[PDB]
Amino acid sequence: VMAPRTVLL
Amino acid sequence: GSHSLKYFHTSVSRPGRGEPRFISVGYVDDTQFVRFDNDAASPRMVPRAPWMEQEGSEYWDRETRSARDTAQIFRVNLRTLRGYYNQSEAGSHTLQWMHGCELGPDGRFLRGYEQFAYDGKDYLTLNEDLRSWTAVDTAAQISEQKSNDASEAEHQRAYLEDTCVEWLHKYLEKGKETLLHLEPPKTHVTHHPISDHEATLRCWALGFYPAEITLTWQQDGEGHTQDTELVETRPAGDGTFQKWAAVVVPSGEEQAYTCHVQHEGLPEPVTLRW
Amino acid sequence: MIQRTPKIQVYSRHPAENGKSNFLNCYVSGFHPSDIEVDLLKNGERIEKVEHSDLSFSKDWSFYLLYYTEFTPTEKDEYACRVNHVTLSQPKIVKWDRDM
Repeated sequence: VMAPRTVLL
Repeated sequence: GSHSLKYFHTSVSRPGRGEPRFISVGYVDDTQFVRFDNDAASPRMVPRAPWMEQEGSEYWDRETRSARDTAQIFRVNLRTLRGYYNQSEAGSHTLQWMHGCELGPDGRFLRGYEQFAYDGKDYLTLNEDLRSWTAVDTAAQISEQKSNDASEAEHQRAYLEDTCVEWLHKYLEKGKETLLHLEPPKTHVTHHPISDHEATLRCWALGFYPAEITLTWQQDGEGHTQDTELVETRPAGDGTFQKWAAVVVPSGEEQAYTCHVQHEGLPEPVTLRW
Repeated sequence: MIQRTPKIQVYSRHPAENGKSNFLNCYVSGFHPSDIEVDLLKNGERIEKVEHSDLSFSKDWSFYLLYYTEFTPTEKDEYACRVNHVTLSQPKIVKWDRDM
């Protein structure tokens, strides 16, 4: 699965 | 063997035509099995392999939200970066993100990684320990502190360390056939003479899978190699790859030369002669 | 802002067999940014109904796509790939040579 949350830059 | 579960995300800003393009393609080494394309006629996460067809709504729904959410954060991200670089909103920009986890030949976690790039360049990288980040710009430093104060590496490490490996497992299972099956290279030499006194010999590897392959043109024993042009391995379009190495020889000497081809689907290395 | 120019490779799925049906491929890679124009050509004319794969990139972040179409090699017919990108003064055309 793709990661549950991504980084907010 | 050794395996990896990896995703590639790309967001491209579209000045005139509003909302940026967001694409997302996942892989179980060398094989694409899902993809999300907010542009596609179906802005949903779809299976790209057939062994993935045997997956229930729950999954596709959930992954579709995941992709949608990232596309949303990526659109906020794209704005923030347009800011850090004091950039006109009328130009296009690309935010890319790649992340993956790997298993040891022994079946468990091995290494996991994560990176961001903006307008083609490295921007922020999750470090080896998977507890820190390395910025590349100063803009990136802001993204770096923001990041640490938020504790993103912690989340990322979990995913990367369990979730990712746990599912890689499940995909290997569901892809038993396809994935664990190697396809060796049909092989052959070809002669194409240049001048009155010399020609090109081209060693060919066709239809192999996975894509790692090795081609070498060595002359009778010493296998020193003379400049050999190797085209970039390529896809045939059917799931298999193609590759070829060429060398220039003086007519008459075409036997002095032998091509060795290496590939997992070969019980052993193969030699070819013209 | 980084830009990388596309590498092009025109080639067929199976070895060229005059009269034997096949698949013509234009493989474009190692470019940045991702906006690219790729046309398959048959004797200078743009082949309609071509297809391409899902945009994806590799480790150094450069993009790659495979463009292709079903076709039938002939000794006479001239095939090519025509590519356009910001890094190119003008489109680049590379001729299919069944030998590659």
